[PDB]
Amino acid sequence: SINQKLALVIKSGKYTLGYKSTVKSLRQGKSKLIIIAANTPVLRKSELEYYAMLSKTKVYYFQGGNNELGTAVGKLFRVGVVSILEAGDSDILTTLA
Amino acid sequence: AKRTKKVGITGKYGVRYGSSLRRQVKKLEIQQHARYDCSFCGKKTVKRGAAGIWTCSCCKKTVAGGAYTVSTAAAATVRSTIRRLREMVEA
Amino acid sequence: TPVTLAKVIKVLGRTGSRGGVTQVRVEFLEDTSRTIVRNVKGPVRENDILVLMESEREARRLR
Amino acid sequence: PKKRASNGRNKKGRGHVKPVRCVNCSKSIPKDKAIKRMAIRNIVEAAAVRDLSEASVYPEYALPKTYNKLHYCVSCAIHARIVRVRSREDRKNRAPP
Amino acid sequence: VVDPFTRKEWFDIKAPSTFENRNVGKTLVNKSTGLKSASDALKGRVVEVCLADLQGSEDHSFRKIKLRVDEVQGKNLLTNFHGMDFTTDKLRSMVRKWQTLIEANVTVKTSDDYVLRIFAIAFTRKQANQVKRHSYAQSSHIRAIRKVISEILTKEVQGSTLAQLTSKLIPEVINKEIENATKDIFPLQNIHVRKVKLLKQPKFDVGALMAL
Amino acid sequence: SQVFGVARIYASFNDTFVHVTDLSGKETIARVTGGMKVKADRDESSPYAAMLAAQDVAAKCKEVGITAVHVKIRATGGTRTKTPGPGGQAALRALARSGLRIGRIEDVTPVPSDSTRKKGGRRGRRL
Amino acid sequence: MRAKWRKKRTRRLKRKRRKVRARSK
Amino acid sequence: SGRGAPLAKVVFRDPYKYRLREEIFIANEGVHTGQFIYAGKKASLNVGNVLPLGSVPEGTIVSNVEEKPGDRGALARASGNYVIIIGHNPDENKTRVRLPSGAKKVISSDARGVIGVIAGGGRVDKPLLKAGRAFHKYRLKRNSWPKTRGVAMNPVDHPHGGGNHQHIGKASTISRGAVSGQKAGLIAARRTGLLRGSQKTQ
RNA sequence: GGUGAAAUUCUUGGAUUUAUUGAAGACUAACUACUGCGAAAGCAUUUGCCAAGGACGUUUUCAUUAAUCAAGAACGAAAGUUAGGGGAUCGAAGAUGAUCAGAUACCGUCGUAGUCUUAACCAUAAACUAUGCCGACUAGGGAUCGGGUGGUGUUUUUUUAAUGACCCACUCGGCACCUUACGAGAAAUCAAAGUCUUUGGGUUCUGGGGGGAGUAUGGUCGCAAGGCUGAAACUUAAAGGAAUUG
RNA sequence: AAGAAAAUGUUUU
Ligand SMILES: [K+]
Ligand SMILES: [K+]
Ligand SMILES: [K+]
Ligand SMILES: [Mg+2]
Ligand SMILES: [Mg+2]
Ligand SMILES: [Mg+2]
Ligand SMILES: [Mg+2]
Ligand SMILES: [Mg+2]
Ligand SMILES: [Mg+2]
Ligand SMILES: [Mg+2]
Ligand SMILES: [Mg+2]
Ligand SMILES: [Mg+2]
Ligand SMILES: [Mg+2]
Ligand SMILES: [Mg+2]
Ligand SMILES: [Mg+2]
Ligand SMILES: [Mg+2]
Ligand SMILES: [Mg+2]
Ligand SMILES: [Mg+2]
Ligand SMILES: [Mg+2]
Ligand SMILES: [Mg+2]
Ligand SMILES: [Mg+2]
Ligand SMILES: [Mg+2]
Ligand SMILES: [Zn+2]
Ligand SMILES: [Zn+2]
Repeated sequence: SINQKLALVIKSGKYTLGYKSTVKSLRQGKSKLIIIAANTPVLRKSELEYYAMLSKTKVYYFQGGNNELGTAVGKLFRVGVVSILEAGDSDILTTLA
Repeated sequence: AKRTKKVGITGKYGVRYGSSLRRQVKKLEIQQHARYDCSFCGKKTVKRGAAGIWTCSCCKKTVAGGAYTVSTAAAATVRSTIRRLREMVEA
Repeated sequence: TPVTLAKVIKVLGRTGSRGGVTQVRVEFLEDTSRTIVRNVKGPVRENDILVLMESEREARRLR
Repeated sequence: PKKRASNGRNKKGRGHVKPVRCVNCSKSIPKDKAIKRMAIRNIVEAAAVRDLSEASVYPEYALPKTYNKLHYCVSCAIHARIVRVRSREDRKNRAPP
Repeated sequence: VVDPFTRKEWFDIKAPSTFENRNVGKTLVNKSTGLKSASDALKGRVVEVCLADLQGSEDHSFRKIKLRVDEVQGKNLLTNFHGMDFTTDKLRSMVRKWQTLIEANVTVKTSDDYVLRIFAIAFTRKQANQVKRHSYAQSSHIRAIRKVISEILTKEVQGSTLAQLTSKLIPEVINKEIENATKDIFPLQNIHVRKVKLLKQPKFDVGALMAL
Repeated sequence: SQVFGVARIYASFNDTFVHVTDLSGKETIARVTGGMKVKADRDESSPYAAMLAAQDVAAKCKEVGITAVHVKIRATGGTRTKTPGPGGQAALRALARSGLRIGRIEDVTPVPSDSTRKKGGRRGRRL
Repeated sequence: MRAKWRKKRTRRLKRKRRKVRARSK
Repeated sequence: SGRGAPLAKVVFRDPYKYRLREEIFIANEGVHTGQFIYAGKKASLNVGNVLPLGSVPEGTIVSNVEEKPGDRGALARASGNYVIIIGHNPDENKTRVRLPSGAKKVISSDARGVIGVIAGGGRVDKPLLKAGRAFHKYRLKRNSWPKTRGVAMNPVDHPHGGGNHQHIGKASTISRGAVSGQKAGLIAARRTGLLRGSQKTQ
């Protein structure tokens, strides 16, 4: 599932948590995938999709809200969007859709 | 310390109005004064205004709900019934 | 009232609470490839012609 | 004393078996304890299979059968002679006739 | 004192357009009058006819077909496919002890607009050399078999209209497809499509009904 | 070549119904019962009453224009009996014998995929 | 007496005793 | 004020003039601020949308239902109440519905209603617990509180007044044909006493 | 309609029956078994998610970490309690019909509470296998569920094979069962209720004639119903278990 | 297929 891939990404790869750093990565062109929490506001979701299509970046929609995304990424705070910068030894980039 | 054994919030009513009435009022007052998770921002910041109005201190969004709880059991079953009927209509 | 007769081809046994009735399989004289089971009150033996007011009622045992 | 070595039922390793209702009196009896008989009678015997065959519009109709599982309570089974009181040695014979 | 059968008139239920035989029978309905029309009294009637009578072959003695009067043309009631079911005798005959009964049901929309629920049934069976007397499945076989049957039914519809699915049910090609796809999972003697239920129909589209 | 109706023999205890309808079931022809054929308040379910009722149903059907009936036999069903009454066989035999043609007999007793609570209490009728 | 109804009668008697002692002081 | 249900202020665009029309709906529960409300025959079956009664499926739960098309809401307006659509008659286009009192009502299928239940439900489940709370409840509704008992008045003041003991003296069940000044007590009561039995008579 | 027979009851404002739709709530038939899982109470529609669990396999790891357990806890059918929701069915109370010598009992027609659920209580059942748990040993047998191993096996197509199902043999663990009892028992019976006067593997709980009595009293828990703990005075020669003949 | 009613019997030997 996505929880195992995300956990392996946290423990091995590179990631950034939060809207501002995610947009920074997208506009730097150095993000591989962005995972958006289900309860993210739709305007923010659409802007992230616009940034991702401009940077030719893949978007995955997490089934949980920000609380569930924070738990999945292994943090004790809510996470609205995750940007995978390096996948590490994880198949999250390729095992999509 | 624990200041009361069982009255809880209804310790403000003293010995008046009867134990059973104070018990009912305790349950509904705790229910109406609790903080609830916001379905939009994901924070436990939804508090009641007047009866039936539940506003999130964060993101300033307010939802119509039950008088003393954010969502009633009637609300859950009506939402489910409308979802079922809507899905049948659309497919 | 239609008049129909049959002939007893087998005597099945005594029935009724007091054993007064006799169970007989009877073959209809007309259209002889037809047998029905009937309840009879009097003493019955084989090759005896019974007269039937009604033709179609499979007689069940009298408990 | 204990009349039946296992019990008057068939339940070991369960604790609870959902009840069924007797077809004759509607008494609640555990399904494992209920006396179950299958009735597979032809839909029309009536000493009249030949009558239905002659009256039928189809050649070689192959008239159907009616299937019915009947559950009896102990009292109803004994009164209706579905099962009979047996000698002490005969009780231990589970083989059907 | 009234004898209402004098004011009834007979209509021919020209029920199918593709099954084998357009004639299923006749029905009666009260004569059209000033304030009550026979076409209104009809046009909702469901006639359920045996597929054996509708195909002329007795190997369809089960699988009754439901046919709804949809439009009236001059004493002829043109119907359309409304649903299909096994007979109780066949269902109870297939359901036996000392074997596992596997049931699958899907809700899928046909090619044009038709929404259907398909109920398929299967029964575990012993092998030819089997000595064990019950031949049950391990319920992971049941889950896999149900998954396969659901996928098969969902594929067979959505590539078929109501008419194509109706012409597909009669030769029972779905049953042999289930047998081919689950034979490597567990034996499954008695695979059948026991029921087709029509949940929602599109706009009445008399043009589409006029396939006869 | 034949004009077909539906027989709809509902054979409970305490009564039997012989209900010939059209192939659709909307239009009904000569629904008749053993309660209308006998007056004893106990014999309503008797096979003789069922036979007389079926004879009357077949007569009126042959007057209306029905020549054959597809037979649908049922018990009370639901939660109660599942066993067809004493009158169903008599009604079916009488319809067969009265000149009507017979077709496609089916047992359509309403059988729950599971039931509401059956009447009688958990101890049942105690007689 | 059936033991179930013996228990029920004892329970009724016990409640009656509590009521009588409670009326007393 | 004086209303248990919260109100929803919903802004629509004027279709014929360039301006906004603000409407005061009764807030259905689940409706939030910033939510889009869709009103019309082609509106979706989502909570808070306003649809004609004939345009919703069987068993739909609606609120603020019109008795006549265009009266802008008459039925199921108190908090927690709703109307169920129990059937349609497209010919002679009508809708059979279940009202909060349990009455069956036939309404023109073009009469509108809001999908969902009125917010603020469960309001009357809390004991008022205080004459002060009843005072404040009725201070914003009307001058109907507190209420003096008729048996506690004088014969001049009420039918029930007078007597050396407080008692009605005659039956308090009052005929439907009684006149103003006589209708004190139980008007045209089909029965009295503690309700033992089932309601919703066939 | 209902019944052994009836009657209450509904019915030409069309009952019962039919057909067509629709809704509500409950429930999960058949398959369903001397079959499975769980500590027990219990658990039976599909699918998804979430954690959990036994057995097996292991030339994996730690190394005595363990057994049973006052006090102390968690869970604990049904009924019942409090507040919502829901209230189709059945249905303590109640209303009635009938039977009767009486019959506000059985039987019939309704029907409140309840039945379902949510959030809290309650903590009891013939909560049973009336059989504590852990460990070792002591007959024979065939089935069956889960896992594993092997076969010149059969079948299934993929293309060689291989998984699947089945067959054979073994094995570990489980629900049980058949015979015989070396053995035990008062017997019924028991592979444990055996390895007990040839009495000792470890450990917890309970009983000491029948009533009075699970009563009184005190304490404690519960909103309550009640739960847990729990006597005595006095009374009594049997009460009781299993089996035998009538 | 099934079949309504049926209460009571002093003490000791
Ligand atoms: K007065
Ligand atoms: K109820
Ligand atoms: K003496
Ligand atoms: Mg005994
Ligand atoms: Mg138990
Ligand atoms: Mg009658
Ligand atoms: Mg008896
Ligand atoms: Mg007042
Ligand atoms: Mg006053
Ligand atoms: Mg005064
Ligand atoms: Mg007066
Ligand atoms: Mg006056
Ligand atoms: Mg005075
Ligand atoms: Mg009618
Ligand atoms: Mg099932
Ligand atoms: Mg199983
Ligand atoms: Mg303890
Ligand atoms: Mg309860
Ligand atoms: Mg106990
Ligand atoms: Mg003692
Ligand atoms: Mg004895
Ligand atoms: Mg004596
Ligand atoms: Zn918020
Ligand atoms: Zn019974």
